[PDB]
Amino acid sequence: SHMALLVEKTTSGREYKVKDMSQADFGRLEIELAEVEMPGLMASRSEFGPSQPFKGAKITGSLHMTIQTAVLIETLTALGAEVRWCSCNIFSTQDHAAAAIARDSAAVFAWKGETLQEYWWCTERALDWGPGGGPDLIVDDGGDTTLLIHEGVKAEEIYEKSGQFPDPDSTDNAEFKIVLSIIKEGLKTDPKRYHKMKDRVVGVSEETTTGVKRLYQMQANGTLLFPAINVNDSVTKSKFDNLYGCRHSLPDGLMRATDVMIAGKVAVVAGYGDVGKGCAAALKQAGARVIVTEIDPICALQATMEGLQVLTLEDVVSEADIFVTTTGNKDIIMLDHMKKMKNNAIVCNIGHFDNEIDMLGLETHPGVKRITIKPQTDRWVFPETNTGIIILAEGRLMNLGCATGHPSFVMSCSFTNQVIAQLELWNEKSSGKYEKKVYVLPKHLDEKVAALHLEKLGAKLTKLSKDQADYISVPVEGPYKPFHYRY
Amino acid sequence: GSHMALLVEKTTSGREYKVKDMSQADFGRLEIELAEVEMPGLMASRSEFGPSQPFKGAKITGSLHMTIQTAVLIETLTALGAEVRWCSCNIFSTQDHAAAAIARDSAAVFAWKGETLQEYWWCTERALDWGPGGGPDLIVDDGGDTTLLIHEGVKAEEIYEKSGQFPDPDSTDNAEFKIVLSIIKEGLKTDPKRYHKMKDRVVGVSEETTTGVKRLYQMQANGTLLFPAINVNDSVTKSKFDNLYGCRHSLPDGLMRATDVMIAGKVAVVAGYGDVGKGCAAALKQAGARVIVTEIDPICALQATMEGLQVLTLEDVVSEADIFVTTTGNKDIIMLDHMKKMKNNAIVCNIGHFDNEIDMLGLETHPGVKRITIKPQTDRWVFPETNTGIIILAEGRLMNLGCATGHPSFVMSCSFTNQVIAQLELWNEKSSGKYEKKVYVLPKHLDEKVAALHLEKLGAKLTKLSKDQADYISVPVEGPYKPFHYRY
Amino acid sequence: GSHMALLVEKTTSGREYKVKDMSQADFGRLEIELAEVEMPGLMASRSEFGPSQPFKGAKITGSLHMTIQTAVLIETLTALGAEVRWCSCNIFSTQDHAAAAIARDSAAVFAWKGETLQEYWWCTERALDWGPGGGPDLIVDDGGDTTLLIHEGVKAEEIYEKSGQFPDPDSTDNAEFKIVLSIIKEGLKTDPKRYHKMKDRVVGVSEETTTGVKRLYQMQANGTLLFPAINVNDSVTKSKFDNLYGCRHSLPDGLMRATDVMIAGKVAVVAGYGDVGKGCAAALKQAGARVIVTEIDPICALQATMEGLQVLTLEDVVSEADIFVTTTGNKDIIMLDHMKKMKNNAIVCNIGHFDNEIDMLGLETHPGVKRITIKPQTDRWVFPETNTGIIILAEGRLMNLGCATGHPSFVMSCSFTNQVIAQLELWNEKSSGKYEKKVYVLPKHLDEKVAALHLEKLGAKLTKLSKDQADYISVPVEGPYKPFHYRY
Amino acid sequence: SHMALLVEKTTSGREYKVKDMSQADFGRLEIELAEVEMPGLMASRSEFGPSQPFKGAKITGSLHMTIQTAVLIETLTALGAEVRWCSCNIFSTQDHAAAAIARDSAAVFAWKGETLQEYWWCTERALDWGPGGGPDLIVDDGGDTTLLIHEGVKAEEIYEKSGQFPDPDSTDNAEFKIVLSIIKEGLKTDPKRYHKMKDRVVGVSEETTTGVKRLYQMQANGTLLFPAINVNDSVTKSKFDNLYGCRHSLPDGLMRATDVMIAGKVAVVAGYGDVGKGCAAALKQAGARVIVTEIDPICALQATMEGLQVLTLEDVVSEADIFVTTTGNKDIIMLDHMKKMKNNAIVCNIGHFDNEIDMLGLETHPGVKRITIKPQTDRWVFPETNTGIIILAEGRLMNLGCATGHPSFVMSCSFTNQVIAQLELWNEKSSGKYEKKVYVLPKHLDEKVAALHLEKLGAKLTKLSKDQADYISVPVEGPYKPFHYRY
Ligand SMILES: NC(=O)c1ccc[n+]([C@@H]2O[C@H](COP(=O)([O-])OP(=O)(O)OC[C@H]3O[C@@H](n4cnc5c(N)ncnc54)[C@H](O)[C@@H]3O)[C@@H](O)[C@H]2O)c1
Ligand SMILES: NC(=O)c1ccc[n+]([C@@H]2O[C@H](COP(=O)([O-])OP(=O)(O)OC[C@H]3O[C@@H](n4cnc5c(N)ncnc54)[C@H](O)[C@@H]3O)[C@@H](O)[C@H]2O)c1
Ligand code: NA
Ligand code: NA
Ligand code: NA
Ligand code: NA
Repeated sequence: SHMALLVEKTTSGREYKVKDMSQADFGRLEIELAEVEMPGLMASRSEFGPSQPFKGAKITGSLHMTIQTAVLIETLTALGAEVRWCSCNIFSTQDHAAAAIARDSAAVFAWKGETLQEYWWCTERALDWGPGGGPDLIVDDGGDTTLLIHEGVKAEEIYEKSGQFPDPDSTDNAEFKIVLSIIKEGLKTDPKRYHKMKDRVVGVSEETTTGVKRLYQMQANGTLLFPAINVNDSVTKSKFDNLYGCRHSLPDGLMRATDVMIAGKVAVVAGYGDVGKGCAAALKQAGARVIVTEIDPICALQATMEGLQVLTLEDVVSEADIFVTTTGNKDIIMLDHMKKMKNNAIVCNIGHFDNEIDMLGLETHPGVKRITIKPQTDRWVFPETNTGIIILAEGRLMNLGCATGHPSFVMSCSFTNQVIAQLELWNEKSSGKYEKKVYVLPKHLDEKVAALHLEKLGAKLTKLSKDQADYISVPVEGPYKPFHYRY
Repeated sequence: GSHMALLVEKTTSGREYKVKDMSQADFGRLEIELAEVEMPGLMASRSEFGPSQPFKGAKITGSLHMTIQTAVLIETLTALGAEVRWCSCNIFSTQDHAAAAIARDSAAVFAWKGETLQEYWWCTERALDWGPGGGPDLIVDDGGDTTLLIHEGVKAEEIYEKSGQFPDPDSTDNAEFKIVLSIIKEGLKTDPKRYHKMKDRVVGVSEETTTGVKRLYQMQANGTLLFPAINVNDSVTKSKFDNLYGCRHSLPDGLMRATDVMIAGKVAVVAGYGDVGKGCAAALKQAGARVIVTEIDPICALQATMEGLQVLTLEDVVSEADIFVTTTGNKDIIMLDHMKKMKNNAIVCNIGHFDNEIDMLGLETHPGVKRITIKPQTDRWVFPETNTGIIILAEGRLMNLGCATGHPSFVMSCSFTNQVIAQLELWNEKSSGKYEKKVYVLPKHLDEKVAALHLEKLGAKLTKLSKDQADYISVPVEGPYKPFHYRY
Repeated sequence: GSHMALLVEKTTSGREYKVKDMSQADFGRLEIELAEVEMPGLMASRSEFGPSQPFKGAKITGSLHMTIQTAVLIETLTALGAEVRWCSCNIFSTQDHAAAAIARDSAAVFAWKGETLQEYWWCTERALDWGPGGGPDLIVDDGGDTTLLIHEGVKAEEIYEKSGQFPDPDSTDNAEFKIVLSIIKEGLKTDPKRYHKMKDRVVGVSEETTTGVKRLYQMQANGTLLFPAINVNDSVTKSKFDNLYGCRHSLPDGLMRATDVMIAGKVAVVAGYGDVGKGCAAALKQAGARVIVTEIDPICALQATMEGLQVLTLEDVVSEADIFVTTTGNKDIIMLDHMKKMKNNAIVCNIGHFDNEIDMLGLETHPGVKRITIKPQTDRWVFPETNTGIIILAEGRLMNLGCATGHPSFVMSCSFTNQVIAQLELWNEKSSGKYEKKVYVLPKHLDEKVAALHLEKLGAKLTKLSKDQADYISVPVEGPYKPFHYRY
Repeated sequence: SHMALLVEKTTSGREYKVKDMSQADFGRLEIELAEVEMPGLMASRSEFGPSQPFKGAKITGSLHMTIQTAVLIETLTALGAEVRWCSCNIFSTQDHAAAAIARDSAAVFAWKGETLQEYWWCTERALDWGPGGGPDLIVDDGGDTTLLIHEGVKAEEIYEKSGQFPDPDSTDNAEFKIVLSIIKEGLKTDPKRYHKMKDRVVGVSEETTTGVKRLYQMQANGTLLFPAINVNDSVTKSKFDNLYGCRHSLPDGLMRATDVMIAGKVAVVAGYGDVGKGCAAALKQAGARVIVTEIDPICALQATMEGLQVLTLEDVVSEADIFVTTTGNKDIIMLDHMKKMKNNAIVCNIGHFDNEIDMLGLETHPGVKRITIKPQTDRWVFPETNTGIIILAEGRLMNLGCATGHPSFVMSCSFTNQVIAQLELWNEKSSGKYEKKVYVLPKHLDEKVAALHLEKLGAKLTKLSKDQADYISVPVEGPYKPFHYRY
């Protein structure tokens, strides 16, 4: 890397670190377009702008630094917030979005193609509100910022007693060694950094399935330090972004990274949850023959109902042309599988982290060679066979890494939920309404998010008469469905 | 009694029935034997539970539509030891050959295709009336009419106990409810504590469908619900399969049998976009129609638009569309005023509930209108103003069951394995604590079991989590695999 | 003659017929009246050409399947002045109510659902035999059996003229051809120059389907074709609509009526991927089956793969698949050897041609096999080796027409407006030059007219080229719009 | 432009002009991938390599200078040809493909973002075989090289008699003024350039519908100077490339250029021929509600059968979000239409030239303003309304201009037909088999193209028995369909 890990500042004194500030004008042009595609965000600015509900608030966000996220940030700032941000993936930043935000609106520490050390430095920077303290609020995607704070508190409690430091030797996970080393270094400067932080944090709102999994784990073990709102599981997030967003951005990533024809191919989708449903839909609708793997018999049965074959990976590894992992689990596509794939099979992950595909096993395979075709398209050649596979985005989120992730309209659904969650936490900061638990937004607000997006599309809703509303036992104004309704 | 009185017949062994034609039993058996192969969950239930006879001594009254699929369910209950009496929950949904085979071989059945409402309610009363040994212990219901009769019967019996007063159909202007009050009145002459006994003995009801479950929550909210209920509809393996994929199959089947109309190239309106509407819209669009959805729920409307469907109000499209399908579970969707604007030979049907999604009452009384029956369950109503018609299917009642055969066996095996599980759970807790006078759903592990029992038939090969992987996603190797509030 | 002799009946006015049940005429009329609305091309043909009576004096024999759709075609021919006699070209395809309404109201008809082959050929002979005034002038054929009878009849008459020898069914081992030779033999006793007269007078034949057109080219190549032929199948508005979208409709309809099987979740094999196979595969995949295609043509195979369908040989999939559909127009696609490998209750059907895509002969003679009829046109053949069955639809004959109602009216209006146009063209050139003893297709401007006549019904609004735009793409404003070899 | 219109030369003396030669290594990496996706081309190299059928031949091609075309060029050269090339569109060149070819294989005059003067200069250069003469063979796409030769001959015949030059004032078409001026300049150096050329040209093979239209016009008016093979109308070209290729590359162009969500939108496809069918399929399968316009009642009826609404443009102009022209005709989307479109409606052309969309009217609208978002995405703002539209690739082919055009696999079908057509013309150069008319390849070769692509996809063909072949009256080895079969 040529990056020097020293913050820069705007003329006004606001910190940042981005690839290229000269891209700000281009960022602004695309943000202007995105705004039109994001009516829920823009409506939120109109509704809440006058009252400046986030005046005086300090918000840290660790969410992919895209054009979409720029619109979200500029909604928080339109509402009065001061904001610091980082990306939650080393390849997901759109550098022009980051530049525009750094120039005009918020402190940003993000660039496309970070190293893992840089990633974690940016995370620290986004949390670093200086001696006065902060953040008041956190917007998280995947849970890494939340993780750092919780791990930090734990380390601080040990250090305070015995003077023991985290030891990277205690983990075999190369990235978690980084984390432990950063926590150690922080103890050596301020051994109560995270204590002070957690005592000020009003809450976190979490974007994605994997992050929410991490939250429920912390709830269950009594370690969660502050309230959390699960944004993922709003209906208007999970059943839109995860599904329709990947239906858009999976083929976009494939096409940009490889230009491969999807029609006529065999594609394997590991998992058939919301993401796998959307990926399988895209591949099928592009003319691929899609094979699904699953552990959940209900999801497997759904896939069969949709005309998809359900097999185990071992039955199709030498046949398939394209492999997509969507599971949120580890150890889906191992080195042993990769070695059996046809020459130039495309292997990618749209789920989580770097461990759905066995990138560790690949990189450490004796005699393997990596040929970079272009950024985020790598061909790995095996010495036994002298054939190769194509790995996208080093096994990290392929849609954001190889293309631009989901489009604005669907991200407006997700991010209107984020605004609503942040407003709820902040408005209730002094009320005691929320405990140190995980909450979801109520149905009437989930419905409001949908309703805010109808006019853009020309969708005309019918109004119940009072008689009709009574007949199905709902209010005229909703909510319209029972608590456990699945849509 | 009356020349035209409805009277039960009896098999050689004395078991009561009333069906269209007992000579259709052999045909019924032939199609049941095919259905069994298509219903692995039910057959697996027979293999697993048959030897232990878990329903020994239990009496079950059911009202699931008297189809070939229901026949396999009935014969699973009897394989498990139950004694069964049955009726259909719709006047047009019985498959007469299914009813005959069951009547001959397995259970008392009071059902035929083309009942009147008077006949319908008589059949329901008969399915309930077990004679001096009492019963039922268990109820399987679809839409809640059996449950309603019991609750209304208790109320009438209370009044009778206090004052000796009988119900009086003159007290209501609801044509159907007049029939119900009449049934109860005449029933007090034979056994004025029928329903009180029943509600001391009934263990619970398991309810098939969305509208029936609405009715159960209304009774729970008002404190009138008399016994526990399991909401089978809201198992994932019911709602997300039957309501969705079932209708995807049976909607076009009903249209094609009733009318033979080409769906391709048409404009079709689907009112509602819940599970049934989603499946109907899918079928229509799959077949080459251009589908327009109406909705009241902004989430469902946004879903439709994501799927490439136009969302409008009915008024916007009523003069243009060729096919109209109501899926709402609500009233007053397609009114006479709408019908008067429709083109010649627009097809109008209901796959949701009852007879009131389409304004059949308003149609009946429209001045100068003429109903011309094309064939059973296809009727062309001619508007005098224009000398044009609309084609109403199944008199505005469930078109899939009324004009075709309803859902296919495989998906009904999913629904009905949930029914068997529900029945077993209610009975196995007959003397327990676990179920109060409230509505319950089956637990996720059993929902997953239902799906798992259907995979082999389709050749679907499931992956097994390693222990390490199961821990990584915080689930047990054996499931359940998803959080409580997962939506699939 | 024989106790069981087939004898014609006569209407009050003396017109001959033989149908299942004349009492079904009113029902037939009701459904014809609905079909008319769905068949704008035919109704427009009546409006345009009715007053000029272009078929005055013409006698037309037809064999298009005797459906409600065909009824609208017949009544278009009669509206234009023709006298008509008709039979069905399949033993299972007649809709008896359609046949009765036509027999009552419009034309001599010899057709019922469930004919024997002996009855089939008798009906064909009757549709041809006009009595002393002679006829037909024109033939409408589907599959070529009527055309074949005439050609075989001429040959027999030649032999008879030369030597007085009659055909002898002993001369052939082909069971069906024995029947044909018998018909001709007995026909020489009544009119030994029937077919010679016919082939001096017949103006031409218009042929509906791919296999019939194959037969016509074989006769043209060998120099035996006796009169002009118009290949209606290969109008774009026939092949690319009926064969494709028609089957997309009528394949699933046949499956659902015959078996009620859930298509979703199954594996379905479609043998062939021409127009019919494309439409069948589309329906199956639309319905949620996983479709595997077999093909001999690499172009068609590549098309299937582009559409996300697996292409394999039958042998690769015979033990796994749930549904098999032959679409080829070829012989010996699904042999007994294949059938013996199929799973219990695999469904096996033919939508292509004749009775020889599936090896029904081999099935019949398989040692120990047992045919169990479930209901008409659904038969379960039980293999003794495994005590498992296969479900054969319509005895291996066209399953869509045999198990359901064939294509719907709208798409048949496209096909049948081409038939009317073909008939008009042959007749209007009755004394001309234009048509020799060869196969012709209709010109593109008429193909376009057929489509144009169907747009209004669907609300499709066509753009008009400016003069400048028409010149830019080198077409006339009024069309034709595409080059001769355009494939659509 | 910063381009200097002077040829460069390789070390070996071969001429070229490309954007950036340093991109050759990257070009080569992607060509290596494409080869695997192009089995028909690679099989052609294996079959015909030994015999070197194009040894001694000089081939000019004017076909989009993509990675796909690079594989085609390198098949011609593997077979012995010496090659000169240009792109047939100002935005379709992939600069890394051009560089690799310029370095390794053939003279290339092509770059992404040419001006029209540069485009025509490159065309001249690709035809310029120096004093020895050439080309022997032409590969054309859209007919511009063919046009230049025919117009040139005509001008030469006039000039030879009266000394009259072409006069650009005789056309109001800005681009045809360029052409006439280049012909005039050429008369002033060699007044028999095109005569000599045409007397040596063995034939042309033409890629696309519009080009074939131009050929049939020249046939019909007796002006066609040499044999032509219509490659477009091979079944394995028209019903694959035009259909499935656009089903891939239309959404790719939209997504790269705009990142707009297609799902939930209304999209208008003008035309429903092969290209419009493929575009409508893509849009529908992505979740857009597609409205088709058509002049051909058969095509309109097909669209209705597929569940698409057929209307005139005027009925939907203010509703639709995305407009795609596929017609090969002019004056589809006029200025008057554009002025009625909603803010940020996307307008693009995947058919031909620059006149499906009224780019002239737009550019000359008083007070209009153009804002370039990024190359090939332009927002035009109207003064009456102060709202804008988004024009892709300046109204030129959007798939090639905004993305990378069709993928390799389908282009292997098209380009195997091109190889076969060139081999036919060249092998028959001295035989008199071909007249000055337009031919199509025979069915057995069309079938061979398909068959060459089956193994890649795992498609297993059934073999007819002799009895079966007889039954349907075809040979065991084909061809399998009648002459007029439409597939
Ligand atoms: N890249 C993006 O833009 C994007 C969008 C949304 C969510 N996500 C991420 O995608 C992942 C999936 O999210 P989701 O909402 O679909 O979750 P989900 O829980 O709905 O679906 C995951 C599915 O994977 C299955 N599965 C688990 N282990 C498996 C294994 N070993 N083999 C096969 N199947 C297995 C599960 O049964 C489940 O159905 C999460 O990591 C989430 O954070 C990414
Ligand atoms: N960009 C690409 O990669 C690509 C791929 C193949 C072909 N092409 C080009 O695409 C264009 C279309 O090719 P095609 O093969 O589909 O041609 P086609 O002739 O099959 O289809 C064009 C259609 O446009 C219709 N049409 C003509 N004028 C119209 C008007 N005013 N309004 C509406 N419809 C109108 C015609 O009726 C016709 O059906 C041609 O210019 C061709 O060269 C481009
Ligand atoms: Na994006
Ligand atoms: Na059914
Ligand atoms: Na029909
Ligand atoms: Na490309």
